[PDB]
Amino acid sequence: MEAAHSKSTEECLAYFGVSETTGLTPDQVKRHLEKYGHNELPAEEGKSLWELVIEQFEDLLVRILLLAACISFVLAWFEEGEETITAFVEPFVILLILIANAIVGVWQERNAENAIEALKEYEPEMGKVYRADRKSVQRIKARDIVPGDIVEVAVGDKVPADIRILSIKSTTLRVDQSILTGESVSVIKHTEPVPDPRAVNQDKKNMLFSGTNIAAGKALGIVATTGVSTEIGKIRDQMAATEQDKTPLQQKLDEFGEQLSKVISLICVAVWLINIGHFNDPVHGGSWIRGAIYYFKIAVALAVAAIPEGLPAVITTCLALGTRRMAKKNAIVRSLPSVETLGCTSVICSDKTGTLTTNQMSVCKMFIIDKVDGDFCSLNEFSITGSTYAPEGEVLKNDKPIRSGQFDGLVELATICALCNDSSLDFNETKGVYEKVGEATETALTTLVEKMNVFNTEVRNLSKVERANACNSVIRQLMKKEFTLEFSRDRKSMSVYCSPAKSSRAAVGNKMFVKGAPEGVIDRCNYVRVGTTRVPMTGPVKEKILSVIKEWGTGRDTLRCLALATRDTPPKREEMVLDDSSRFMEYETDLTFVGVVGMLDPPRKEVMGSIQLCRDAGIRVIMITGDNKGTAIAICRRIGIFGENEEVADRAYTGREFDDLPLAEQREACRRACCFARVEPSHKSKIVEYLQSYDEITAMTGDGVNDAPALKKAEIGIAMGSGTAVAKTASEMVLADDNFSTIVAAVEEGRAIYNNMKQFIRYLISSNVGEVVCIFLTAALGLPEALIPVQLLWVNLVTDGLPATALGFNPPDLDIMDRPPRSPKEPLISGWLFFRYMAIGGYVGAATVGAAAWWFMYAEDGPGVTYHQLTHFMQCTEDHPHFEGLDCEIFEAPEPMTMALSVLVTIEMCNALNSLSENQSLMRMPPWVNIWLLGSICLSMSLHFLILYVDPLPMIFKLKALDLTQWLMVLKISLPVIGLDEILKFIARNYLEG
Amino acid sequence: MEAAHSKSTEECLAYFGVSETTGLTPDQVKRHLEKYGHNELPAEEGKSLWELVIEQFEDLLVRILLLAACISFVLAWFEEGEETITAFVEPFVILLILIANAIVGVWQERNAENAIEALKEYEPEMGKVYRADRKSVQRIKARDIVPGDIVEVAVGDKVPADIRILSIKSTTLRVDQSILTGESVSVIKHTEPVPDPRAVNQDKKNMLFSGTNIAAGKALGIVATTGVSTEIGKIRDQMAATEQDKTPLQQKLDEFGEQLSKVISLICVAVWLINIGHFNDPVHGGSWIRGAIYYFKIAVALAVAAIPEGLPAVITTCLALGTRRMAKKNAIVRSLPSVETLGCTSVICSDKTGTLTTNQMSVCKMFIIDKVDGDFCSLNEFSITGSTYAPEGEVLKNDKPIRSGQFDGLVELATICALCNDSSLDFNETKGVYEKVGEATETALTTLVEKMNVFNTEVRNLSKVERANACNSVIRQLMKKEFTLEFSRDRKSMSVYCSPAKSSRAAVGNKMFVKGAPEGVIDRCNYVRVGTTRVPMTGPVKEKILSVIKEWGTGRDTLRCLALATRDTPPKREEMVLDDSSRFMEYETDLTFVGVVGMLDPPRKEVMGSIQLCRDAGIRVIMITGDNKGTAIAICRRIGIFGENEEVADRAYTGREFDDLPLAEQREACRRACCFARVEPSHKSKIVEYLQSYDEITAMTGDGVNDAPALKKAEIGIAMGSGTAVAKTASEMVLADDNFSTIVAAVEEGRAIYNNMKQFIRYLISSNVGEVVCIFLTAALGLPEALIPVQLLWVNLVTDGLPATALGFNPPDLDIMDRPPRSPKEPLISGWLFFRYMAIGGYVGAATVGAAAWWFMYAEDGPGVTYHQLTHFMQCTEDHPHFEGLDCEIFEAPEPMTMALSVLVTIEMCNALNSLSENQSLMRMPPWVNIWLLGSICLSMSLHFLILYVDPLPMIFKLKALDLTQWLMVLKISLPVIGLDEILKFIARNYLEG
Ligand SMILES: C/C=C(/C)C(=O)O[C@H]1C(C)=C2[C@H]([C@@H]1OC(=O)CCCCCCC)[C@@](C)(OC(C)=O)C[C@H](OC(=O)CCC)[C@@]1(O)[C@H]2OC(=O)[C@@]1(C)O
Ligand code: NA
Ligand code: NA
Repeated sequence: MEAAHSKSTEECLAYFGVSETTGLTPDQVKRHLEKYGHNELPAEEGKSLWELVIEQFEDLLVRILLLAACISFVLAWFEEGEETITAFVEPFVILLILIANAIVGVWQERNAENAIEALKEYEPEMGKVYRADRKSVQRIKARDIVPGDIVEVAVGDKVPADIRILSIKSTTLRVDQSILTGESVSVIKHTEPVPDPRAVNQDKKNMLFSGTNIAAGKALGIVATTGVSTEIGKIRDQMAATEQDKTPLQQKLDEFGEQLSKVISLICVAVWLINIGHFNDPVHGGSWIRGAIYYFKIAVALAVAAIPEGLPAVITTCLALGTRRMAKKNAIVRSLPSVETLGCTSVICSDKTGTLTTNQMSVCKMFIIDKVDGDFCSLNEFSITGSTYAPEGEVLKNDKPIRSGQFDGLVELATICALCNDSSLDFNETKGVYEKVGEATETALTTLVEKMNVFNTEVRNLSKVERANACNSVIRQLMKKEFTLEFSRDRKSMSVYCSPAKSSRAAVGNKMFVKGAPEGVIDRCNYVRVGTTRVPMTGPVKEKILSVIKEWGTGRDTLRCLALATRDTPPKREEMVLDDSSRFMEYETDLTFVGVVGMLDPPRKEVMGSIQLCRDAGIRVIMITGDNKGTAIAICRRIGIFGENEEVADRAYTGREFDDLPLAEQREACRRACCFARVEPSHKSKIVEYLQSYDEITAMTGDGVNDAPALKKAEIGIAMGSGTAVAKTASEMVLADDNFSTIVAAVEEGRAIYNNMKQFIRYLISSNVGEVVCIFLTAALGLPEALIPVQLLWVNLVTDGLPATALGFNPPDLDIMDRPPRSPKEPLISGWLFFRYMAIGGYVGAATVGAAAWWFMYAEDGPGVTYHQLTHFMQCTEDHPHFEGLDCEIFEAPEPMTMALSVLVTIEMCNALNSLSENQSLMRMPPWVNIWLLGSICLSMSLHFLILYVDPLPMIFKLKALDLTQWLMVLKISLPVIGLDEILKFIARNYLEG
Repeated sequence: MEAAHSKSTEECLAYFGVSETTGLTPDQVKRHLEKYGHNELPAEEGKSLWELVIEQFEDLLVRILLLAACISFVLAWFEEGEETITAFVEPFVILLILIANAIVGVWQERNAENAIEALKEYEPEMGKVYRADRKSVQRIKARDIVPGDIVEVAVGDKVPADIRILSIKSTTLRVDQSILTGESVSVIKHTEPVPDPRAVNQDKKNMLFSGTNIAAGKALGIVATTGVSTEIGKIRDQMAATEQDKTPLQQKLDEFGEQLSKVISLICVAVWLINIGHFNDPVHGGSWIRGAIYYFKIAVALAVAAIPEGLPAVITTCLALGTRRMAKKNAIVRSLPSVETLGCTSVICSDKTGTLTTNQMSVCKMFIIDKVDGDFCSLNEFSITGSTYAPEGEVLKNDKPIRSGQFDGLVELATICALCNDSSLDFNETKGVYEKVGEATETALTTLVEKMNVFNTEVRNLSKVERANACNSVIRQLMKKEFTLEFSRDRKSMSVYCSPAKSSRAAVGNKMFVKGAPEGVIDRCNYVRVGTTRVPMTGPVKEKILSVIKEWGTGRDTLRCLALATRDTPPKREEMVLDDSSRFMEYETDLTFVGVVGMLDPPRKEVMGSIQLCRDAGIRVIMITGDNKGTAIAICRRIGIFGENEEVADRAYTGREFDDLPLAEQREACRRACCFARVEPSHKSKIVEYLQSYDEITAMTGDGVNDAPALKKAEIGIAMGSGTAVAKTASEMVLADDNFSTIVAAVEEGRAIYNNMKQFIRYLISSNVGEVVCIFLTAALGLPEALIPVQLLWVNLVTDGLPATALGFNPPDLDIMDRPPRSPKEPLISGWLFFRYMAIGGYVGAATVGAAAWWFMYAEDGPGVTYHQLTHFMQCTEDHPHFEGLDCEIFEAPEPMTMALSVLVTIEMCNALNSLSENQSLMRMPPWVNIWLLGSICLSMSLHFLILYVDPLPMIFKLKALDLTQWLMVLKISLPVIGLDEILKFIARNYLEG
């Protein structure tokens, strides 16, 4: 029965066939349970440890490696030798990386929590009901509650299900519906029906929502819905149905894997089509087992050479480092992969109150009627200084200070602001400043009465904590506040019934003081106050009042206006029913206009600037506010979202206006709108959706469970640090300071990380290309392996990792935020950069193969065999091409490989420098521009020497220290790489600009 | 130059290019030093204190514990609690045991001395040489002496190197070569060359051996060898090259370690393969840190439960106790681990003189020629009573006493025995008995003349100290002993030149009296004496003499015979050269046979019995003697080594015969031989080696540096208490009384200790098996730890140690020496005993786990939770299986553990009783059969109560006094163990005999 709020208390009892005095019977309980299920959100679908592990081996590259590890293992086994001390090293290392891979994977799922599961923190363990099988109340598990049974709740209780209040046992009922919104401002409940079947939760004043808390009172009601059918349960289903896409990098990265896999296989067929000549060899001869071992040996090298093994860790380190960096600027990134997507932010949807504004309310203007005489009319406009809640400030007219007391209208004006208020002030000893207690808007009125001091009370004798509520307390003595008629979006106002203090047994004297939005409050005024006198509300004088209000609210002041009135002759107290909030407007009729107060919620001191940065960056900014359309636009013009005089007819919308548009026009409006006012519960989500239909990376702010869906959907859901635990867990980012400007600063930081990431990424994949060329060359020529798996792996994990990482600290371009948002489709490598790394690739391949093939032929301390047909053979079965002599395993010499390895290392330290900038030569962009990089290289070189001298190592990697002559040869083959790219860059700069 | 003895005095000077009058020059000294090195044995290779400590941590079990200590330490650290008062107890205790371990280890190396180092006590600090750089003699450090330089030595000097004597400055030169042999009987040196290049040291009468002492004289010689090249240095190299094997127990014990280690790891994988089900648990939930702590916690318990921590101390205590016990029977065991190997003695090689015999010589027969007439011939055989050196005794013919004086031949016979003698008698006031002075054989002759009294001298008027040498002194007046021609194995005889007393300036009258082995002495006799007359030696009469000698030496008398003769017309005194011992035989030519004396070296009064015990024990006995082959066999038949009439052709060998056999036949001969006569210097070693090639545990006796090698090699080298310091240090055992029977008695004692050791060893390892079953069970079921490290350790150190030790006093089987030597390979546990302890193991495991798991479920004062799925969980993260209630740490209750501990203690006190006998039921073998054991149990129980009540203790061990009901439960689960084994024994007795 989800329409309960609109049904009468009798109709809900009738619908479920239950008695308010006995509760459900055990038969109803069983039937209702089987029909509606248990009262709880579905349990997250289990993922076993083993199921998880298995997933950690789903990736295309981890499979290629896994396989290669198997071939490697088999090879290390089915062999012929005794140097087993380093036989299973290769397979183990490979395998270990996969293990490390899986460990991390598993470790992430253990310590990760999803927003959907955070919802269950709002469902209590127990609840209290009345079931026929007993007289007294029996508390049972909340999970066993069902639609239809009578439940009981009291202060401190966490509401167990969505309940239709049957009757309030206590004098009143106050509920804290903070988990939905964030405003712990408790709300009053009633039992009278809410007529509109489509009322939003905020107006279901006769409903209790599962997950909410009772602030005060005690009530009995009937359960309307449970489980996923409650308001919170529907929020859980919206989130559970939200499909979360991978970041642009993850998508480019996954495509690189597919392709990398598709290419590897293709090179194997290539290595085959080049040896098709073996079909022309004699049936007898050679070793069909050694050939197979050869081919299988290079697959392992191919596989290990094409995979940038250390890329996942470098990316991870950069991200973690950047994250700690963003937290320093008050931006708490929860999702590591979010830093990228953040840099691409295309549109930023921000709530106004507390994010664009400080939320520190203050009254700066207020006017009363000066005099009315026929068609003539004068008002008495004032000003107030002091933007804090502190009573420190003063009133002024024509900019000159006056005494509010000298004006009667201001005394009543101030009487209303004090009596018609549920908040106060409190001086905090610690902070040493006046803190507010209650509503920001209400405290502002409190702060106002203290600055006015209409009774010239001696407050300069009291301390800080004593003069806080001084002038108020004085006013609280002239009238006894009988009771108060709460505020309701329905009539948009609130009032307080008051009886004179020094009185007894009188039948006259009562007064009603009303406060609320100007339109309605003024429409119900039939009189206007002028000092102590009163006169019929005249059409013209009403326009005067309305015109000034329009001025303050729609002009540059962007003030929130409140109308203040008093019902001089309130209805007889007996003639009023304090239970039907529906009769409140009626009670607030025949009012007297006293005055108007305009308050300000000042824009953050940085928002003007940041909004501007966003325009410079091509990032759209959309404000979502509860202000009426008019003041909303005025605030946008003020902070710079809109230009002071530009047209915004179709760039700003209120919830209502938005709904009146058809699904096609709503979409259209979202691409152009920059101001959404008075938005419905289901709008943030629709807006993010429509924005995403134009491929825009959207950032959205919010809190409470209501915003969880939208936060989950947007690419960068953003939460306030002072927001609810659920909003946070549903967001990619948290704002420790709640400041809109933090978002901007983080998008920039995000642009800076990516640029650098794009560089270490291109640096590493680039080296894998070169590595596969060397393995392909050495196979297409039939030469002895220049490099082996263990060697490549050290380079891709250690040697090239340090530089790769250091590259993550490349200084940021100065035009960073002066360019539009990067396109998600933007590939990392393509075009001239594609051809460039192709060249570099072939260079490295050639350089590392020759470097080793050199030692064999032209080296001094080497088996000088100039063109000795290394190709022709490596069978030694003939030994004819070498008459006298007894040595063939010199091919397995470590020297030639050490020459190849050393070359790769040197070229890569060179290419690291070729990566400080995509196009700027090392002439304009100096190598020392990144000190970390230089330092990383020194460390990588020292590490290289490490494996070359510390005995266990050289034998494990199959290396041998080079002669000062051999090194010298390495530099002759390596260093030139810098020139090659310098030329290639020169070409991209002077012949590719247009 | 090690061939020096065979070279002339001129050739040695020539070989080294040195002059006898000037010595080496400083140039020769430097060259000779650099060529030959310094004159000293290499210094023992240093073992630093730190290097030692490190070795104390090489053992497999001390490493397992060391590791476990680390896990324990880490765990006690990375924890969550505040009961730190007993947090680091566990790790510290473990560590402490290792420390205690290392301390002992170090302490043993500090107070242990090796035989090789004892050799250096024989090298003097200084020596005296003549070097060209000086006229007078300069004494320098012995270490600086070298081959080639002229050295000088005088009475009291300890010979510094092996020196070839150049010339004897004193009238004669006497050297005490006792350190080589033991017979301090100084030997005479000469300078004439010894022709045989392979002469054994005993015949190098022109050599001085480094480490020997000059008894008399002064000589000059040239150094032949130094350092490890001297006779003593070669003995040092033989010993340094001897590889000493570990005892059979040490080998079984080390194998148990490997296996114990291999099993521990295997049970860890077992504890893992049983929890493979955790891969099917949800990714979220439980504590991955608590799981790890669990697994690591049981490894510590596994490690501590598998190791019999107190076994090394119990073994050590039993051995020390047994040792003090063996010393009471005159057996001084130096090596503790030797008591075992001694019990396994398979073959016992014993020297005859002083070990099988008393070495108290006495003449009991002697004959002269009665008359010779043509082919007719009669001898005059006699007998002598008195087996002491005491002059107390009498001569007799045909068993009737006569007067030696009435027979002239007996007067000369007696003249020879007195004059041709270098020994005497001395009556010891203290002992009150006649002590010998010199050679045992010679004193016997002295004692003989006193009993004969051929001159009827009045000796019954003199006291004890006065009649000792009475009859001799009388004979010493009839002849003036000019000089004496010493004995040499070469001619095997000795003589003395004598001139009449009452004479002056006569050219006739001189006489030579010869003494020696019969063959040669008789062969050089051309005449025979008959009273005072003489007649040509006739072939037949010579056979008469020879036949009787054969009879006395090869018959049951086993007498050592000496032939006595006089050269009636000795050569002119001027015609003799007293310097060339080579001309001595010639001087002793043309002799006159006077008579023969047969002396006895009586077998120890216990050897007959002990030899018999050895046959009953399957222990072979081999006699090593200097007697000729014949008398040697006769002595063996007499003491029972050989049967009176059995064949021994290939069971007895002389050194010579042995060498003539090829390496294959020598080996063969050693497995069958029981008599080695006239053995070479290198035979004891070869014999031990050949014996060990048949896997026999050999015991060998001996002394002097010559026997050190062999003593070191045999499994049980045995030294005489009256032996040299070096022989002792090279031996496993010392005989305070020199008695062969001590060896036997100690082998038996050795068999008794092992049987008992085998019992306490099986008792303790048995309990470790059961301890690992309980830890394994409790892990395979996931139950709460029934027992913890600290608890097990007290049991394996204190509780079970007392009983283990008491078991070392188990009465010995009566058939102890009625069975063959135990096989070294004999494993301690295997077969039905293996299965038996397996059962007992599973019993203890089950009993101690249930005992604790009981308290949890069926106990009255316990959290009765009958099948409460203790397995299902111990996470309390759910707390669902237990609705109402707030207590989960009741699992950490001490009660269940105290129940487990108490059970273990009781079962073990029961199993102690199951260990008095491997197969005899407690019905036939009563518990009180070992009073010490019963008493140990009472003490162990009292100690158990100790930790259960004296407050600091119960909290340290996590225990709590049991209710009279809980104890009662312990007895229900423990006591039955006695029945289980009783049944198991019953099965081994009635269904396993065959
Ligand atoms: C000490 C504690 C434990 C638990 C241990 O594993 O000892 C084994 C072991 C190493 C041996 C075994 C133990 O073997 C087992 O208990 C079999 C495996 C099942 C246990 C699994 C528990 C859930 C001994 C203890 O026991 C039984 C009962 O069978 C007997 C014997 O030990 C001896 O003879 C002692 C040598 C001085 C050895 O087989 C021995 O290995 C050898 O090489 C020997 C020859 O030594
Ligand atoms: Na999101
Ligand atoms: Na020995």
